[PDB]
Amino acid sequence: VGIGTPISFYG
Amino acid sequence: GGAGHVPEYF
Repeated sequence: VGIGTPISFYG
Repeated sequence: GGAGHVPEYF
């Protein structure tokens, strides 16, 4: 949920 | 997931 989340990218 | 173009936000 954004916070404490390993946000990143793909493709 | 890593490096890319589309943000894999959760």
